[PDB]
Amino acid sequence: MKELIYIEEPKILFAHGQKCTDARDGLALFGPLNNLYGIKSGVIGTKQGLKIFRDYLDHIQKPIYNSNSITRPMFPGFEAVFDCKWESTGITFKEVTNEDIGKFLYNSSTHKRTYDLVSLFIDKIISANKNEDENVDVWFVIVPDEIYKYCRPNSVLPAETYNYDAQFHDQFKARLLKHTIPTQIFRESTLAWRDFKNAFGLPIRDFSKIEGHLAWTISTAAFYKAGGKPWKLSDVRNGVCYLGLVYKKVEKSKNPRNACCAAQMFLDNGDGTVFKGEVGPWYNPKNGQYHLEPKEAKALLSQSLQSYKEQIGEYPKEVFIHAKTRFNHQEWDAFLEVTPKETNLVGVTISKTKPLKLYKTEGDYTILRGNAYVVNERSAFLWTVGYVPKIQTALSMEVPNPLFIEINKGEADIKQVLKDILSLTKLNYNACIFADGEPVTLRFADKIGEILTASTDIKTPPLAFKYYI
Amino acid sequence: VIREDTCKFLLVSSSYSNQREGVLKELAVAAKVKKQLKDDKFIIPLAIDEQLSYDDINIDIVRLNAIDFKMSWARGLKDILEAFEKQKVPKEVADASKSN
Amino acid sequence: RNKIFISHATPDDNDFTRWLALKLIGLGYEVWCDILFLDKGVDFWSNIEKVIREDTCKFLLVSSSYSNQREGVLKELAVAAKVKKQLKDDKFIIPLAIDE
Amino acid sequence: RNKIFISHATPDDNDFTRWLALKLIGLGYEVWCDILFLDKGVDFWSNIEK
DNA sequence: CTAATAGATTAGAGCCGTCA
Ligand SMILES: [Mg+2]
Repeated sequence: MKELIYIEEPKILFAHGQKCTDARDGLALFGPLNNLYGIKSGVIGTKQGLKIFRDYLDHIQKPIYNSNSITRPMFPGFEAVFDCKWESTGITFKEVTNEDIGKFLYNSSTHKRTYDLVSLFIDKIISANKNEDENVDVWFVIVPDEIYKYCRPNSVLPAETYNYDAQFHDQFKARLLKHTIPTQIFRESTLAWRDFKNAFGLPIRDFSKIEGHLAWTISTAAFYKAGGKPWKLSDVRNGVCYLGLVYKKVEKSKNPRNACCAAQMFLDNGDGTVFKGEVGPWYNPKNGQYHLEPKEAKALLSQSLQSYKEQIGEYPKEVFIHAKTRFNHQEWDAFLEVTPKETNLVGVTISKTKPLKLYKTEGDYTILRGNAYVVNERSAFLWTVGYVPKIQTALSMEVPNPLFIEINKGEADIKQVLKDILSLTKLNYNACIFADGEPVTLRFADKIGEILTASTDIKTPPLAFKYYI
Repeated sequence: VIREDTCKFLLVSSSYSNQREGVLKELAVAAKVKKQLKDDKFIIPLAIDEQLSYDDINIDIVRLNAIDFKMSWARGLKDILEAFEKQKVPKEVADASKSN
Repeated sequence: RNKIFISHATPDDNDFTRWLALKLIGLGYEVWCDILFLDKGVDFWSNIEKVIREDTCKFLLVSSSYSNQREGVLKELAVAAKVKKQLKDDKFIIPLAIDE
Repeated sequence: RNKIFISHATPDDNDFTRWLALKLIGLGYEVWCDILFLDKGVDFWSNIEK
């Protein structure tokens, strides 16, 4: 018989120093940390897109319900939750004629038409930013479905612009990076889903029972992208820094030339939460290899340590490098040649490709969430997806898979590593969910890497997450 | 508790609470208590149901000045707080730990 | 909607109200009155509101120094005003001045 | 018997009525308006007549 | 450098379900 261990929920913090395990409940009960006054939005799109956005804004000023209030908390209105004004009166419109959109989406080349459409939108956005008086917090880009259908890299149509990714979203977000304009992209079938139907009279996407969930997600994203703090972690210890490393394939040239990006998280020391990308993309020329050369590893670790020191005033007492790969001896020797003497560097690998499933012998409900199986002093399985008794349901549909956490390098305690990994699953500001299945250090770094891989002209990019997510 | 402890009678008016036996009996008791004391502003309706027209209200509260909640709940909460401050409803220091 | 409702103050204006009800019954009309048709042991506010809202063609009010500023009379007047607005009849309410 | 009564349409004239009432109060005149002086939970027609 | 046989580890795309 093998023995399992349980790990308790980490809890998150809200206004008035009140702790809760859910973000929806804590937002409906207490409210967010900071005090915004109101969101002034800029809307660039067609006329019908503008009307759709206005209707949606008018829709979320009132309570919106789900089918079940236990499985899914309801939405009591934007001003009831966030204590700020986001209404369809502080809107500036930048019209985009439909004839231009039709004209540019026909060139029979994905790269060229994608470049033309991104140029069309960002030209108006940039011109409005540079030479106008109205102040805009977030720019809402409404996109028709015909643009979304044909602009994927593997989309079939029934040189100068070839040095870009063939994806509209990533190229759009990368080409606006040097201007630092927070923007949110909406499809036209997302805000008005009742009108778009298939050839049977029914909506293609049915949000009838999950309208409140969509309102929660959209409102939280809009609030965060406008400079609002929705919540923060409540049990982050002092002197510990979390660093996530993610690799991507640059490609789009002769050299695959792998690239690496980082994300950093630590405590502000003012009881805040510092959580920002640490990225100047570091390159490896050899194909298929996901390890840093000594120079790049030294540069990355030096930059991260200097950032922590400048923010806090002292070097960290503990550095956890979470990664999806293993480390070699050259990598870690380069890492250790710049680390200060009185600092502990632990390198942890979080893997998902490891088959193991636990079945309850009687019921039709899966294993409890915070269960873990410790193979050895340096390895353990952890269930981040599973049944949550608070909401009377699980975070998946079939039998969930656990994460295989291995202390690859250094000397640490596996139980504390599991506790920190479970705590890190409660910071997905790009969503409004009970909890994530992966630590956010390895997810936002991936998002940053996939954003600053769609262009080659980016230099000294911004680090705030609101310019990528 | 209605006769000896209550200081304000907040009623939630909707398509469900209209013509409900327990609600009507509690309203009758509250009206008797309001007559018993010198307080005309003892019962406060709060309208929340968009399907409950202002002309379809039960005879007990047709003549009362209500607080509107349909278009948004934040301004309704602000109106309730302002009314309570204007009518000097008893209260302690603010603390969100009790609700928690 | 063929019942003539009579609103008055009980029991200060019972003589005139009973006289008028008996006369209108003798002439052939259908009259609902507080002192002649209300049942014993029935929820009376609900029944009165139902009578005013569902079956009532005229609202004859008895106006005097007593019926002025009376809670029951005023509530009936409010509900009858709602019914008049819903019915688009500008002569739904008719006062009868009997006090010098 | 020293209160100025402002009658108006609602909610079409609340902007001008609020401006005028605030100006009159600032100048020292006692003003009654349902926008700013009608208590919640009261018999409002009787109060207005009174 | 190079063509096969394994094991073991990595990233990339793309589709489907969320009620009950
Ligand atoms: Mg987002």
